[PDB]
Amino acid sequence: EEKGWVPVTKLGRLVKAGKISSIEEIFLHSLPVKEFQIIDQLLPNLKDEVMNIKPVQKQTRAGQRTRFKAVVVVGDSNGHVGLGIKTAKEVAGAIRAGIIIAKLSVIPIRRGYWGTNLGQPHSLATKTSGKCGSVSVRLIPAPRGSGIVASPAVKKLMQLAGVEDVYTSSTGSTRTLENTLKAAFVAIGNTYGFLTPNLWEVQALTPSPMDVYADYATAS
Amino acid sequence: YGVVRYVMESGAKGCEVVISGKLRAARAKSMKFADGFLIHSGQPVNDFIETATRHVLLR
Amino acid sequence: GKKRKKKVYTTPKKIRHKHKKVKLAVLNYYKVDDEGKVAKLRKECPNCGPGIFLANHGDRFYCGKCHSTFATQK
Amino acid sequence: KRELIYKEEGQEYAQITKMLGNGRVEASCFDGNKRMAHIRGKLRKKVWMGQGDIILVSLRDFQDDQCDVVHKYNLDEARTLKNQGELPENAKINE
RNA sequence: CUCUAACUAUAAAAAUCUCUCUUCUC
RNA sequence: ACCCACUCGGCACCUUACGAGAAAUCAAAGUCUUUGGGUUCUGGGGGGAGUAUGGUCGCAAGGCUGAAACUUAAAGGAAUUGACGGAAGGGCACCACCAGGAGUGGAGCCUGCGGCUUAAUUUGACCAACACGGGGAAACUCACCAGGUCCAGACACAAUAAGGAUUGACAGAUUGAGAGCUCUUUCUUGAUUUUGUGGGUGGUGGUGCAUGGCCGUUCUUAGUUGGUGGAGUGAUUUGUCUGCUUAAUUGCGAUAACGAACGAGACCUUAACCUACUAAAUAGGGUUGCUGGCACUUGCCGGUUGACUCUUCUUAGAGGGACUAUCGGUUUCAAGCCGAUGGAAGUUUGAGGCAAUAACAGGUCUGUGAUGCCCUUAGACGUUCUGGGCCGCACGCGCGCUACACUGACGGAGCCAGCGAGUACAACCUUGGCCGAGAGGUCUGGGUAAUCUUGUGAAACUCCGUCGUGCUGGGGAUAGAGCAUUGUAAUUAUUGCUCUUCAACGAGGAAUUCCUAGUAAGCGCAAGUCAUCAGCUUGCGUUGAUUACGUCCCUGCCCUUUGUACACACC
RNA sequence: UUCGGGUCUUGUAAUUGGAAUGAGUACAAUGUAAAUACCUUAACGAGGAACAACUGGAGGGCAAGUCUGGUGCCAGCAGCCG
Ligand SMILES: [Mg+2]
Ligand SMILES: [Mg+2]
Ligand SMILES: [Mg+2]
Ligand SMILES: [Mg+2]
Ligand SMILES: [Mg+2]
Ligand SMILES: [Mg+2]
Ligand SMILES: [Mg+2]
Ligand SMILES: [Mg+2]
Ligand SMILES: [Mg+2]
Ligand SMILES: [Mg+2]
Ligand SMILES: [Mg+2]
Ligand SMILES: [Mg+2]
Ligand SMILES: [Mg+2]
Ligand SMILES: [Mg+2]
Ligand SMILES: [Mg+2]
Ligand SMILES: [Mg+2]
Ligand SMILES: [Mg+2]
Ligand SMILES: [Mg+2]
Ligand SMILES: [Mg+2]
Ligand SMILES: [Mg+2]
Ligand SMILES: [Mg+2]
Ligand SMILES: [Mg+2]
Ligand SMILES: [Mg+2]
Ligand SMILES: [Mg+2]
Ligand SMILES: [Mg+2]
Ligand SMILES: [Mg+2]
Ligand SMILES: [Mg+2]
Ligand SMILES: [Mg+2]
Ligand SMILES: [Mg+2]
Ligand SMILES: [Mg+2]
Ligand SMILES: [Mg+2]
Ligand SMILES: [Mg+2]
Ligand SMILES: [Mg+2]
Ligand SMILES: [Mg+2]
Ligand SMILES: [Mg+2]
Ligand SMILES: [Mg+2]
Ligand SMILES: [Mg+2]
Ligand SMILES: [Mg+2]
Ligand SMILES: [Mg+2]
Ligand SMILES: [Mg+2]
Ligand SMILES: [Mg+2]
Ligand SMILES: [Mg+2]
Ligand SMILES: [Mg+2]
Ligand SMILES: [Mg+2]
Ligand SMILES: [Mg+2]
Ligand SMILES: [Zn+2]
Repeated sequence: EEKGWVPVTKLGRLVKAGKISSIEEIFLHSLPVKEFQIIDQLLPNLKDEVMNIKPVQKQTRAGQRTRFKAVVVVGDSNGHVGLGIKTAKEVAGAIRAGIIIAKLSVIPIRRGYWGTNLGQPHSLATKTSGKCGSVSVRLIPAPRGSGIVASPAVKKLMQLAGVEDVYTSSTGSTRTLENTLKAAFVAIGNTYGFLTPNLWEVQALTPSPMDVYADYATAS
Repeated sequence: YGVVRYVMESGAKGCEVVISGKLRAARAKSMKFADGFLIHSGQPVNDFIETATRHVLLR
Repeated sequence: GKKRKKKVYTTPKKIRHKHKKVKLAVLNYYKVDDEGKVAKLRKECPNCGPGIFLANHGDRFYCGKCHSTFATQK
Repeated sequence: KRELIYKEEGQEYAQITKMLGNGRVEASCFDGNKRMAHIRGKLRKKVWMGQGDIILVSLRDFQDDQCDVVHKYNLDEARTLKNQGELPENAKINE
């Protein structure tokens, strides 16, 4: 297709120049991503799935002005997820901006082992949880090949994550899909927020990619 | 949307299409598609923006 | 809105005037004079020319081609 | 001006004696039947009726107590009924 | 880098309302 | 007794989320899915119901304890956007008011509705229906009614059928008809047709609550919208606002907002002003001719398509001109407001034309050969012809017209416009000359138009007289008779004209309409309807004011704040 | 070069052929106290292989129709919303 993508951000400039090679450099230094094309460049195979389309109305003096809320989940099934939620007039535009936000909000996850480690991680590392609205989602590690014991939306989120086995437990009005998916997103992104004995030793604080490669930014 | 895209591809400074009628429903409704900017008052409405009205027969 | 009822007619019927077809109609117009000369039973019309036969109904003869202008009392 | 509809194979005429609440009516059907009449479809809040109104009502052969009122006549088609005389003429209902 | 001043002052009456609600998918 | 510092304990308070909550919010409502400091009481959808019963306390009132049968898909909490408020703040509007003007509502009539009536009195609208559908219909229109015609039923197939599928008709009965519509008789005509099936057309037939288009209205107000960004879990919100200013979401600005888009403005038409340009026998003027008259001084008022010359007015092109220009006040001194002067013009210069998002179940199938569906499609709801109706009349209502008189009516005389329009394959605008009292008639001549009607010599108005407060010379409705015009046709009076009867009407209750400057109002003319007909509408001009130059009191509109048990939204 | 052989395969057609087999009957024998029945097995036993698979549902919850005809807030459907 037609895509130029003049970079307007220093991170975008560095990515376009090809100086950042892996998204782990973006996640490590907590860099702010504002151009979705960076995420497209780093993860070429981000599949999606429109979880829900919801008509939301505003009562004005003349009729009821209706928009559509799209809940899009993006990921590569290899430990990267994003959850975009958008509201727009036309449904197609809603889905486009929703996937756009979802790509902007990609996040890494820490898959672990239920018991002994034999192959690649199959489940999460520890128990995690999140809460959005009144919906609290609790993800619990499960033994190998136990499947994803979760509601269909959360199940699709985990499948997009790459987590193959996990137990779940949701409390509240899990009816509302946006709240449930946001809570699950909080939990699965919190998986990398839990200090674990295998994560205790300190590191050397490698300099930020925009410090070592500041010259290639700042379009002159 | 294809018509609007082609028109704006032609160099037009704005296109707009109203499709009114029984769009896949018994009750009438009008859909509005637009891009760019369309003026509405003063002979600029006659000097620049050109309009066309047509009827389409369905089953 | 309009509220129309079934029309009711105070007339029995008027029927299409069926043309009175006549089998062997042409031969009655002529007369064979015994294997040779032939004559015509009806009268010839002057305005149209030879051949066209007058119509005799009662005390007059009437034409068919210039029918309107020829009706001459017998 | 609309054509007046006659009864047929079960439906019969009547007169409202007193109108109850909740879409209910007491109707005297002209067989000596002080029956209960239910306001029915096409008749809920589209045409209004009152006390002492000529009425047409369909019976229910599985219960003769209650019966379902179908069509109301506008005090002029009632006059036409009155002259043709399908209903008893021993009753005076005027304005 | 020093600071507490101006002001009023209106109450009459008004009860009730028969429909009908209609899809968002690139 | 204060002042400074500290500490213990108490009622409290401000900021914040880095914690918690469905949120409003909480420094506890935190340390709760990373769930366990001790402990008591209470709740398991709403209603029935804190009811009955049984205890128990009380003099009594009533307290404590306290269900079920049954019924129900919700009841409820917090918040968001609207709508509403006889809630608040700030601004607006003569479809609001104040100060007024002219009125309507009282009377006649004309027209449009309702109702009644009728064979039919065809129908759609009930601020935003009612002189509206261009709806001033005698025929047509037409859609209604009583009747009479025809197929303008393509096409395919079958069927008859060229020893006749069929068509048409003189004359008579019949008919309203000179209709071969139907019959009496017969004659004519040739494969186009006729009778059955499928199908198709036609329909002012139904459904604007199936639709398009258009228009109207919400809403003449200034209001809408999305892209990155911020706040919210969220519906949503900020941008779109505390102020001041504006006709304006118009600007000055302040700012989790920055840039933008539509609307407003800008923009076009029109009305001005152009002794500046270009010019003009289809517009005007001067000088001079050739004349007329009067004056007698060389001058006045005229006529001529004779000449020369000019463009001030009349035209229409390119342009100019006003941008609140200068000055004075007032303004966080900024946006802007007020005043004076110069100006043609200083209300956005006046008046308009387009005119946003969203919407109405607003109207229109009756404008469309726009149209989906339904109905009908042969004695038709198709089409045409004749006649009637759309106009009836015990009655209510809505636009108006003429009036109730002296600022007048009636006679004479004066004599003043601007928009228009106008004939060809038809017959229009009509001058002028003769007739008639008039309407009108006739004979000629111009004009396919700055040329001719036309300077549309219009009315109101002005001057001089008659009338004289008397329903009178006001008012001219209702009728009688006659004369003409258009029309195939005028009765149920088309319309005009002549003579007569001359009715109600004494400035019109409650109530209610429109309008702030060449405006209202008075007065007419042109154009659209038009063969003839306006009391209608759209435009134009004549005479031309009183009273405001403000307000939120009534009716509403815009923004903000607040409350809501409303969202089919205070009907 | 349009093709197009179908070069390589996979379905749809009341076309069309040859196989295999029971569910049934049934010599036997086994079985059983005696018999059924099962396991084995002679001889028969499939062409529309009529030797014929129903029960519910097709708006959502919840997989699957905004196909045709009928009824028009009736008849009825619907566990709830409808
Ligand atoms: Mg604009
Ligand atoms: Mg404008
Ligand atoms: Mg009921
Ligand atoms: Mg309970
Ligand atoms: Mg209670
Ligand atoms: Mg007791
Ligand atoms: Mg509440
Ligand atoms: Mg008013
Ligand atoms: Mg007043
Ligand atoms: Mg008047
Ligand atoms: Mg009156
Ligand atoms: Mg009156
Ligand atoms: Mg009428
Ligand atoms: Mg209005
Ligand atoms: Mg007339
Ligand atoms: Mg006629
Ligand atoms: Mg007529
Ligand atoms: Mg007829
Ligand atoms: Mg028609
Ligand atoms: Mg017709
Ligand atoms: Mg409508
Ligand atoms: Mg508007
Ligand atoms: Mg945003
Ligand atoms: Mg907003
Ligand atoms: Mg000049
Ligand atoms: Mg100044
Ligand atoms: Mg203006
Ligand atoms: Mg309607
Ligand atoms: Mg039609
Ligand atoms: Mg009429
Ligand atoms: Mg009117
Ligand atoms: Mg006079
Ligand atoms: Mg003039
Ligand atoms: Mg005059
Ligand atoms: Mg008099
Ligand atoms: Mg008089
Ligand atoms: Mg007058
Ligand atoms: Mg009219
Ligand atoms: Mg004012
Ligand atoms: Mg509600
Ligand atoms: Mg009320
Ligand atoms: Mg079945
Ligand atoms: Mg079923
Ligand atoms: Mg079914
Ligand atoms: Mg499904
Ligand atoms: Zn002849």
